[PDB]
Amino acid sequence: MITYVFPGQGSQKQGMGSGLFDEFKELTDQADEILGYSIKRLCLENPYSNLNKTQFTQPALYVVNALSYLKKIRDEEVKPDFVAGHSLGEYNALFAAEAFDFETGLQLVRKRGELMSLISNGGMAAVMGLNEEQVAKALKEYHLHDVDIANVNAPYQIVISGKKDEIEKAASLFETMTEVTMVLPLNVSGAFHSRYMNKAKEEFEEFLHAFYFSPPSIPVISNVYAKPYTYEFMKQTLADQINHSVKWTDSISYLMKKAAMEFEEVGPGNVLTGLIHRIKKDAEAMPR
Ligand SMILES: [Br-]
Ligand SMILES: [Br-]
Ligand SMILES: [Cl-]
Ligand SMILES: [Cl-]
Repeated sequence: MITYVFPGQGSQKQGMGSGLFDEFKELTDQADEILGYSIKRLCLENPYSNLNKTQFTQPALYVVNALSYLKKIRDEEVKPDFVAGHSLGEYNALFAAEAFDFETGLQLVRKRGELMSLISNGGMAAVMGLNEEQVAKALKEYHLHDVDIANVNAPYQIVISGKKDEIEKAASLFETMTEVTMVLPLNVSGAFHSRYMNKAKEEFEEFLHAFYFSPPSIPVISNVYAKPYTYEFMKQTLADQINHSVKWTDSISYLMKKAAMEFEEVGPGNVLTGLIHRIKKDAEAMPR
């Protein structure tokens, strides 16, 4: 079996999508019409560092990941058995599973990036060396009560999120723990995937009711539940993703439990492939 995984924030890169925009001129056109600016020039020229501003990052990755997928299935004449994507990438999983049409997905990611671009006074940090339960127990033991787990990315790679002062305290606490080897601050100024996103999630949820969705043709493993999307809950699960943790390791472990599972990262970079490598190697280790 094969799963296609689609990357999110941090995998954008000037030069992303080179060749694809001219090869899919119909869809490139459709994206420029919606956005009001050239998606190709944003990606290949990165005017004014715009690729690293979320209101533009999210359309840019969604378009490059979508055209990457269309190129790959056309050249290989195969579709994947399952799809998933990390944060923003879940919109590209839903596009591959025909849950909405190309233009619809772009309007959703444009709105998502606008809402997230207005969030301030937050921070997120990637803690390396503790597993999910150890970070949850530490936030309790050490009274970091206003910090949330935002991503569970690899067996020992957890992202925490909260207001900026509380995240700097929590990062420094984690740096004193025995098994923590690095705490890296993420390039964001909002507490994404946390309780501080509750108002943005309510706004986005209401927004989704104007759009048109269809039952997936490929199962989409959701970030909120690490189980397939169902049609009647698709808008609630997509909105829920904004204020809940991304359960990436449980998503990939549910796919591996099926048996011989291949993963292919579709879009720029190799971030998800690196996470999957650590999830597979950890699954081969026994308890002690
Ligand atoms: Br091009
Ligand atoms: Br790891
Ligand atoms: Cl982003
Ligand atoms: Cl669902």
